Amino acid sequence: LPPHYRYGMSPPGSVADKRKNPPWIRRRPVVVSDEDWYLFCGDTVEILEGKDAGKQGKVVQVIRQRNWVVVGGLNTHYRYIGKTMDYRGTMIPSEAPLLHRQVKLVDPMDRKPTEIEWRFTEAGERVRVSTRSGRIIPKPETWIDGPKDTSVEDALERTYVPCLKTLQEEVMEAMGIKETRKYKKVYWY
Amino acid sequence: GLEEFFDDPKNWGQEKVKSGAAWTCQQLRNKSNEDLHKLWYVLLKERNMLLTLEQEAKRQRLPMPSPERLDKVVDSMDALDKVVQEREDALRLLQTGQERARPGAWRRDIFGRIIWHKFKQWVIPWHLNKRYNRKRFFALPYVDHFLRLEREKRARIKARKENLERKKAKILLKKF
Amino acid sequence: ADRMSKWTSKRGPRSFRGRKGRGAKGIGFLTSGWRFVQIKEMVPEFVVPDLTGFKLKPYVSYLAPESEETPLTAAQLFSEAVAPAIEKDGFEPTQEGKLFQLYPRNFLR
Amino acid sequence: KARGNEYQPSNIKRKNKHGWVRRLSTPAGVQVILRRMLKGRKSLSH
Amino acid sequence: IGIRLTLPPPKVVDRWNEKRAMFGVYDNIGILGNFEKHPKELIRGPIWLRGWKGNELQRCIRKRKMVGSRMFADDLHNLNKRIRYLYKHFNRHGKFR
Amino acid sequence: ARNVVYPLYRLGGPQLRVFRTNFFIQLVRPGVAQPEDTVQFRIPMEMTRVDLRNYLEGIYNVPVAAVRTRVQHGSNKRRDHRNVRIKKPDYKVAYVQLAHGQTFTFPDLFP
RNA sequence: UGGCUCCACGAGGGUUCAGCUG
RNA sequence: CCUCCGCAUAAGCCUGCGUCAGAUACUGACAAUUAACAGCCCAAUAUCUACAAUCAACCAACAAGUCAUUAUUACCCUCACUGUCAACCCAACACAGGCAUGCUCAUAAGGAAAGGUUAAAAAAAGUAAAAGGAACUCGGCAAAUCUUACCCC
RNA sequence: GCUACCUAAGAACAGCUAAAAGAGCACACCCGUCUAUGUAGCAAAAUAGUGGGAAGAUUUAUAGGUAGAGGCGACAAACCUA
RNA sequence: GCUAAACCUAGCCCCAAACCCCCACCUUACUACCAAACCUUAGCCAAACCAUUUACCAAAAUAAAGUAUAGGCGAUAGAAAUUGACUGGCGCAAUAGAUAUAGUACCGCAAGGGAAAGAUGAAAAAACCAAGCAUAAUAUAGCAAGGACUA
Ligand SMILES: [Mg+2]
Ligand SMILES: [Mg+2]
Ligand SMILES: [Mg+2]
Ligand SMILES: [Mg+2]
Ligand SMILES: [Mg+2]
Ligand SMILES: [Mg+2]
Ligand SMILES: [Mg+2]
Ligand SMILES: [Mg+2]
Ligand SMILES: [Mg+2]
Ligand SMILES: [Mg+2]
Ligand SMILES: [Mg+2]
Ligand SMILES: [Mg+2]
Ligand SMILES: [Mg+2]
Ligand SMILES: [Mg+2]
Ligand SMILES: [Mg+2]
Ligand SMILES: [Mg+2]
Ligand SMILES: [Mg+2]
Repeated sequence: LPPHYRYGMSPPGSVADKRKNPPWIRRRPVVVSDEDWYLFCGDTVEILEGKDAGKQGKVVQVIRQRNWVVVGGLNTHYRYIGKTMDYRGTMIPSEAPLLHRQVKLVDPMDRKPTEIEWRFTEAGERVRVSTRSGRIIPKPETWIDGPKDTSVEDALERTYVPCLKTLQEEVMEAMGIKETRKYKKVYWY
Repeated sequence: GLEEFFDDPKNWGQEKVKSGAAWTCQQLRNKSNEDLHKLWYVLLKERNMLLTLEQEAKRQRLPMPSPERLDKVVDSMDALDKVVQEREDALRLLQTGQERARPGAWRRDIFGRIIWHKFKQWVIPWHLNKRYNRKRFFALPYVDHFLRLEREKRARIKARKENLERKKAKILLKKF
Repeated sequence: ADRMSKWTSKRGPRSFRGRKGRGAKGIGFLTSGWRFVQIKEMVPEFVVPDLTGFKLKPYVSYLAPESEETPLTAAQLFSEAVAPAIEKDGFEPTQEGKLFQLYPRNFLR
Repeated sequence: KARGNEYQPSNIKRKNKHGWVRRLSTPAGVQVILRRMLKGRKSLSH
Repeated sequence: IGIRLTLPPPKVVDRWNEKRAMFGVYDNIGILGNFEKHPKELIRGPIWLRGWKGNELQRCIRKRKMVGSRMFADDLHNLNKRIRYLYKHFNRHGKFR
Repeated sequence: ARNVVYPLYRLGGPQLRVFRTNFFIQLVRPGVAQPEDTVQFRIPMEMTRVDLRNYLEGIYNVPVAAVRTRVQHGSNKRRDHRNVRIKKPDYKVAYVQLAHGQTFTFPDLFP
């Protein structure tokens, strides 16, 4: 990505981004970086105002570099998508982003919009807890290998006995290469 | 070995090949030295395979199957290089106490900049190398004035930058 | 008359084109016929181990555990290498007679 | 006669006349390089 | 066409700002703080014009002799060129010779 | 290896060994109908015929009978939106003629 | 300060004859 | 139907009519020039070299000339690196100009003067012209056919 | 890198006549006498015919040297990047 | 109704504070490896020419003081002793503010010269008017109008 480039929800390596910001434009920014940021990709939040004012949803992706979150299935508009020719074709929804400090988190037992502060419990170390009550908020979130992946024990053999040898010297003695001759001294200036 | 410049013939054109989890510096630290030699050559053969596949993908204009695993293999190579150079650095510090593995000096070229001059391993000593003695490691009193001007050019760029950051913050606080 | 393009071996008179060359290292020396003598010791030898019967292979599993970063500091290598000093209660004084000298490096990579 | 073409190129003349080695030989040429460096020039010599 | 076609965003002014609301305080610090300060010492500014007025030549002369040895080199060169020009101008031009 | 200071050889010193080669080559489809037992390679600029022959002999156990090389110029003719020139790089191409009539032929990947 | 002859040469400067031709 | 053209090296450029795809020799992608030709040389200490070339043979000069190693010491390890494309370079231009050397003496190579009409004037170039033959003109300038003599410098 | 002069190591000069001459006619090349075209041109000096030299005080490639009241000049206030 | 026109932040300016900065590369730079720096500025310019002279530049508040002093005693020049010394903006807003989107592209053999320009928005994973024309060529007579007129 370049500087003076606007973050769309499309990833930077895409045709939509390549045609939204081609490398020969110049544009003004939008003002939005206070790293202490509490929404994460995979949480359940509660939209307050706008379209569907007062509803609950799931956070799919976070535009954390532009103070945006987009919630799953909510805050949506519509677009003729695909359709490849001069007829009506297909209609698909798209989801517009939503603003922080306007959407709040949901406690799994209170089911109300809450504000959450990063206090430091004794469990370890800094986990989301509410300020009006407790009931600590968790963190949001099968492969078997092929022919070119090692087992875990093969990756964790721990065959390094430390010694004062260079890799060069150790591999010399390991493969049995003998070098009788001696390196003549050069001037390094 | 041209059959190992190419990957497995069953995998040719399957749009996705399941291979993941590049190596990590911690695992490579746990491995030995002869083991790291062998793993370097394993990764080298597989990396030549991946570069061959990428070039042929460009030639036929079809999408490359697994760019993520070529990224993983270059990561694995760079991690193994880092690990072996850490062992070399640590042993050099113990036996010689030298921070850099190649000698140098802090010289001052014709333009009066202070450079790190890395040494260069000749055969005759320095005082009779004709070419070396043509090179100059000192400046002169006209380089003086030019040094002042370059210093102030940098001072101006830095003053511009700090002023602009403060102005950005002020208009941001107007907005919020 | 491009100043801005790089200067290469494709870009001059016949003598310039013969003298410049890319960054390939020398392999011998030129004498007295314009005849070239290749020195076998100047030619680098690839030291390649035997990889048959081997288990380390170019990826790991995703089932491998996560472990935190610990760069190999000289103090750590020291303690791991001379716990036998504690047992009692190797070091090179100079490096002239050594093949793989540490500081003014003798070796490649 | 027709007087357009005073530039008869040769890279030996170009490098010998305006090169980095020649600039750095003279103390006035060292100042030429220093001036291009201060101006910010992407190419300081031939 | 030169005229702006859509009228601008509204400039909204905080007249009861902190700087606005306390403008002018500790002027009269001398006359009603028994004279141990001076409002010229209340002035925040450059060193060479702070409690002084002068005209453009005198401002350049005073800037050269008060802060001139810390100036950047071509800023001095422009200042010396400007004193030289303004000398020629104020001493040799205009009416009223 | 590339971008590494080579140790000088004076008269009777050790041979230059390399452990952990820095050279990554790739096997390319020929563009102009090279014979049987000619493999084509794209190679870093610092790698000689002797380096490529010993690379293929040791790492891959290919018997190499002849190596030829050339330097391909890449085009500096493309321009940006700034009218500043885009340089496609310069690379090195080698033509490896196999031994004992081993007769490589480039496979049809991407079927 | 020469002077009188003086041969060859000239996309130099004039003149004559002959032819030839818009 | 045309051409002091064409091919090659040198110097200079630096991928600049190869394939494919796209838009209106342009754009992008993919390819490509492979050393045997050419370049990048020479371990020295002392020392040796009066004799031209020109078919070099008589013979002819004056302006008096380029090609050259030996005694000894040390030296067997052998063939790397780089150039290699094109309709090209210098003239702001796809410029009737500039551009070294070898070879072909009209080409075996390379090219196309006419977008399509019409057939006015003026203009450019060409060819032909009765009778006359410089009467033109500053002057036989240009054309046409070839020539003589005298002066001035 | 044009141009003036010089230095170093190179090259070119058909044919006929003549028989080593700054020789004759005349190509290649070098120059630029006359005319005509051209003039924002093909060209910030060209084109077309006509012409002068063409074994030499010749032309010419490559590299180098002389630098501004200076260089260089077979003096034209000539040339020294239109 | 075409061509357009409109926009606001990219940055910049002046102050304050505080002293700042793996490889290859002097050979033909960006190329693995072989037998010496140190010397008064001049002149334009004022003197209405110019010839002695002619401000400052070569760290020095306010006043003494434009005084003593110098000087074709003229243009002008000119002391000293002594004397009290926390960031902001009635700055620019894209021909402006920096040359700067860049010392780039382009020009020059070289030193060197040296540009231009962008504006949909919360999300694009969504309207009118410069000149010039056009809609719509012209009808005796003339600085193109004015007095007028039913016109
Ligand atoms: Mg004559
Ligand atoms: Mg021209
Ligand atoms: Mg033909
Ligand atoms: Mg026509
Ligand atoms: Mg007639
Ligand atoms: Mg008459
Ligand atoms: Mg008459
Ligand atoms: Mg005539
Ligand atoms: Mg003659
Ligand atoms: Mg005449
Ligand atoms: Mg002359
Ligand atoms: Mg005269
Ligand atoms: Mg005269
Ligand atoms: Mg005067
Ligand atoms: Mg501007
Ligand atoms: Mg500008
Ligand atoms: Mg209008």
